[PDB]
Amino acid sequence: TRTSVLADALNAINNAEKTGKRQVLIRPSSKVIIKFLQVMQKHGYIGEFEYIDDHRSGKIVVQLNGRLNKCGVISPRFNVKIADVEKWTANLLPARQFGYVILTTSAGIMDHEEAHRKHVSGKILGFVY
Amino acid sequence: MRAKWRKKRTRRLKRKRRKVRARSK
Amino acid sequence: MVLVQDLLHPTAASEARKHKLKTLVQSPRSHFLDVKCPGCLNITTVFSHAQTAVTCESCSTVLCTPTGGKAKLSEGTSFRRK
Amino acid sequence: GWVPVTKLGRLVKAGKISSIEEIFLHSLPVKEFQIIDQLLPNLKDEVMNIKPVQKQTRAGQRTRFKAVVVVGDSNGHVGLGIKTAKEVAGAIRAGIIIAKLSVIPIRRGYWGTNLGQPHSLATKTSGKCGSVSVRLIPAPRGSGIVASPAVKKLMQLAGVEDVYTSSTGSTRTLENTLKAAFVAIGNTYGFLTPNLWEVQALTPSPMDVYADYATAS
Amino acid sequence: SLPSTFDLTSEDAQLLLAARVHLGAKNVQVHQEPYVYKARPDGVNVINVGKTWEKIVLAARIIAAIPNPEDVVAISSRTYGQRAVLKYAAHTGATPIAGRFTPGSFTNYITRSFKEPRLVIVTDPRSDAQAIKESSYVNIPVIALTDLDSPSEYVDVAIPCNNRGKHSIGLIWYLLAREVLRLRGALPDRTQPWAIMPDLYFYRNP
Amino acid sequence: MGKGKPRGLNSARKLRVHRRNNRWAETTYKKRLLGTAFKSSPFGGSSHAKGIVLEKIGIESKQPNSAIRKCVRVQLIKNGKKVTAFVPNDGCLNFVD
Amino acid sequence: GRVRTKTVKRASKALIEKYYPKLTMDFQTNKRLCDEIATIQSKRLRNKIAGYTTHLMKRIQKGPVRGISFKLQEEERERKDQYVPDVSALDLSHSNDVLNVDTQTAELVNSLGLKLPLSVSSVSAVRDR
Amino acid sequence: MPKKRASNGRNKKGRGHVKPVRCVNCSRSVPKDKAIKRMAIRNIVEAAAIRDLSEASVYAEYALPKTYNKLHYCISCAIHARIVRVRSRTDRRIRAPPQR
Amino acid sequence: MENDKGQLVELYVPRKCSATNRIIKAKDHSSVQINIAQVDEEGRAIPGEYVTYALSGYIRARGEADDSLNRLAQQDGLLKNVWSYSR
RNA sequence: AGGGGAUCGAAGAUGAUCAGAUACCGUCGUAGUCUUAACCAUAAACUAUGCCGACUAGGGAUCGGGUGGUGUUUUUCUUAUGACCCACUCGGCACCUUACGAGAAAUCAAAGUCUUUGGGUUCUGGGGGGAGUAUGGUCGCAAGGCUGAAACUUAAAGGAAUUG
Ligand SMILES: [Mg+2]
Ligand SMILES: [Mg+2]
Ligand SMILES: [Mg+2]
Ligand SMILES: [Mg+2]
Ligand SMILES: [Mg+2]
Ligand SMILES: [Mg+2]
Ligand SMILES: [Mg+2]
Ligand SMILES: [Mg+2]
Ligand SMILES: [Mg+2]
Ligand SMILES: [Mg+2]
Ligand SMILES: [Zn+2]
Ligand SMILES: [Zn+2]
Repeated sequence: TRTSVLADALNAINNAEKTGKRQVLIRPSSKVIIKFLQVMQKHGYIGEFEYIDDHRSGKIVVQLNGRLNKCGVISPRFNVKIADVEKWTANLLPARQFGYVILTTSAGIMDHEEAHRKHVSGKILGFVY
Repeated sequence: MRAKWRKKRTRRLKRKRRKVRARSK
Repeated sequence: MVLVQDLLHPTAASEARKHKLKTLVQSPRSHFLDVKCPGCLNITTVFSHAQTAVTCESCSTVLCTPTGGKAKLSEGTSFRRK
Repeated sequence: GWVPVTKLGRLVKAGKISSIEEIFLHSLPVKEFQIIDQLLPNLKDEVMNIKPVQKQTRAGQRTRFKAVVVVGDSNGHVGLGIKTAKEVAGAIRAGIIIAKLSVIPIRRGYWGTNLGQPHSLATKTSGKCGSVSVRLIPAPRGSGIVASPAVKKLMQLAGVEDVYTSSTGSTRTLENTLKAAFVAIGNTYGFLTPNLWEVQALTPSPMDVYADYATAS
Repeated sequence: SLPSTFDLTSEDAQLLLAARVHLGAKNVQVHQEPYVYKARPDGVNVINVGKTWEKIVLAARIIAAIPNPEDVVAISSRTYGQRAVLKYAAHTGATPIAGRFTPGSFTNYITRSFKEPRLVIVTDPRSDAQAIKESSYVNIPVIALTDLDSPSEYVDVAIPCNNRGKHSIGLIWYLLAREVLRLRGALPDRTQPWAIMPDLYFYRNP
Repeated sequence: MGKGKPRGLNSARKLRVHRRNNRWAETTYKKRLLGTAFKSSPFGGSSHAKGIVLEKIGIESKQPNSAIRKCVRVQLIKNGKKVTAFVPNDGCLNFVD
Repeated sequence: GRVRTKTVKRASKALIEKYYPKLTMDFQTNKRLCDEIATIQSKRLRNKIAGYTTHLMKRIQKGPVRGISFKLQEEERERKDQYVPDVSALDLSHSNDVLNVDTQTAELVNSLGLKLPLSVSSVSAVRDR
Repeated sequence: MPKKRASNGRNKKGRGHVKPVRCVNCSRSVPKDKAIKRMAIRNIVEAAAIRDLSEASVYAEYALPKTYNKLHYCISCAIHARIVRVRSRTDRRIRAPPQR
Repeated sequence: MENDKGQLVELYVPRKCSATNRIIKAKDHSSVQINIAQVDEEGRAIPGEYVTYALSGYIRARGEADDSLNRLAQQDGLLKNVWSYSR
């Protein structure tokens, strides 16, 4: 089966961005996807993206910016206990300096810097660097 | 020696071993 | 199809070419052909892929032999589009 | 004893390329050797290992010597030459010469917070040569280079003050571990950041600008 | 941006169309590669002309952009272009290579025929290929006269063209030289068929 | 690829049972879990063993080198097992007696 | 087994390169011309050089040759490349009618151009290969 | 030992385990795929007749037929003489029918 | 990148490919600078003025350097009718 | 356990050869082979490539489905089927080039999207041997299978490629 759509989508992104396609298509297209992408937009790893409504399921067209390096997804959505964020981001992203860890939470879908300001953690989805 | 025969070798060795332990019920 | 395609607006050639499923929107490419039999002056809305030996409204004229894809319209018959 | 072939050779003799960045800026194919000595005076020049390496013959064998040479400074440029010549000295010579062609700069970063001059890597990089991954993996200040002796000496000549490594795979084959730690170094300017997001103008190269001064009459 | 002047003269189209530049490439058709305006039935592809000549100007614009002209190494191996390249050599003084390239001519700073281009021109990336694949080792563009069958690996500014050969090769070189001269040179006007001649290029009776 | 092993947020058991039952091919772990040290290994899983020199042997060594090694068959006290101990240094089985 | 050596063929190649003039077909002349210019130690070698030079001259009469195209041989094209036997007419004019163009080409001409000369062919696609 | 070939036995691809053919010379059972299936279209009469036969014969033009031995060879059997001919690593990629 | 208060550390601030935005490295022997001369009215190619376009080695070796340079030119006004939005 | 047994044909006889050779070859030729009713349950049962899932590159072909061509020919006048050509398409089976991607490499468009490490799942392996043995189950008419040890032993066993 097609399991984690988010992953299965971000995989296409990661393939697209690897070759230098200026865009990608993403079949299934969720809230999470869009709130994940929305996050990439707010930092700037991603251009426009255009959610098609198949009178049906979803479908997205992303515009890549040549800025994504990796559009990570961590797989069993591990629960994170606020301090353990530091151990995830340390182990996933290059450097204390720059990068983001896209985590769903009580607050919605933040990145790990926004989630530290708020003082609210939860599950992880993926990351970007 | 050739491994198929080294297999066949230890097949007889078992079938002799079966007669030995069967001689004491 | 390399690097930059602007994938929201394909050329209609591609849409017509690609699978009826494998486009931006799954739109079927079948129609409800309004067939007229030689007998009665009345028009049956024959779906082009019937799957059935399609009779008329009452008289047993037999309109369309259901083949695999589109049905072969039985004998010298006439039809409107959709 | 100079006399250059290659536009760029003549061009550096004229003194219109300053040193060195411009070469890298326009990825200029530095096939000649003299160039890098002229521009970079502080190239030292350290032989890692020298295996004997023998071809087998109708009778006996052919002992060549693959001398591995990390060339560098503490500025932020490093070289890696391997050369197999039958005489050993000549091999180190030709190794040093090759290492000064392959010479390559290193994005040196922080650690975390800028404060003082950078002397770790920016990011976690990796190399992969044969079956060695060198990963490294920027330190915090003063923690030291933490490395296989081979990787360390490469990272002394870089001027990376502090970095953790995860030299992984058969790191005992040194040619490869260096080639790995060379590529992981190469990767740096090559990995993007949000500090590059800001777009540049794309300058004209010295070749395009100083056309007349390059080439023969 | 543009002058809105160069829209291809009605005669020059007739010149291109005379050489069958757009009645070529055939069945075989690479997927890069949008220089088709329609395809004629059975063993034919029809090349979009406007796309060619905008690039023939673009190429020239780049060829002009190198200040030192004795530098743009044109190359040809496959015989039908050999003479045309040497004509392009004569008008715009830019050392080229007819026939055999010699590998290690852009690389390998010892060879007798060591060039060092700051632009390369090629007729058949099927054949001259080597020189193209070589040029990648030393950071040079590669203007090429690609048909819609040939590979454009390590190629920038691929002029669409018919490479059955014979006429179309020499014609398209001549239209380059033309627009390289018009873009900085003697000729100040797009008009006047002038002389020169297209037939100066072309393949000869051996 | 999924990479063999399970990845569920509720897998755990199919990890923790798998790693119990692969470990068993780790020869470090097997000796520790099965008490080869205690049940075998002449010394009782112990640094040392006092044992009475039953005889001074000369053991002709394996190949490349060639030397009779001057050893001692022992009888380990505690277990009553018999082993063969080497005697290091020039002669010194002379000192062993 | 008279195949002339490298030095023979190397010199004689470099001899005719620098001195196409001062080489009259016949041997004894070219022999004395060789001992003048190039500084041969031997007698036989010098005679053997002269022997190849001649064979190069005698080929030169029957057209040019590969590896032997220096200055005068370049010019002995070259005129012909410059002033070609062709062309009368243009050539590549609309000599017979006004171009037998195809339907697809006529349609292409109409899109880009406005009014050009045409002679619409039938476009017989044809059976078999 | 890695793969010499990608095909190996060749026809067999998408096809469990096909039937075999006894070879000609050795009578060595080989799959009808691994088989080296040469065609020997030989004349019924050898070239150095043929005149002699047609001289003594009744009729003109004649049947003069050709026997159609579709041979097979057990690769080994084939190598020992026949079309096989041990090619170079790079040359082994070529499927082109030889000569012609 | 920026130490203390600006003071831009780290030289070699790189050519980023015009097509991909991907970085062109110091040893991208494959990278390029296409320079294109500016046009003026009635002939004239304006000596010493270029619209520069770097290409990455990636797009160049694939073959996607062709159409990316078109689209690059097309957007930046050196062409018409060449690169299409849809295909 | 039945039926049949043509030829080959484990066993055997037997004719040569070689220092010898119950080994090829030679000649014959029960068991089988073939089949039917039971079992057995393993094979280089090998694509030595688990299954599903997505996405990355072109080339041309290749076939089983399906579209369009005032295309060509069939010719019984328009034909209409058929059969191609050409372009593109869902499904299948495999090649070419560069690899910028993988890979120890051979190679691989999957064995890619992996130290820039996380789509889902099942299984297997942890130096070589000892050993697929000992034992104990368990299954089998049995052969044997499945399951599966250590003590002891040893510095290599491999793999791929390079030159000889
Ligand atoms: Mg011995
Ligand atoms: Mg082997
Ligand atoms: Mg073998
Ligand atoms: Mg094996
Ligand atoms: Mg199948
Ligand atoms: Mg099978
Ligand atoms: Mg016998
Ligand atoms: Mg098995
Ligand atoms: Mg198996
Ligand atoms: Mg073991
Ligand atoms: Zn009715
Ligand atoms: Zn045989």
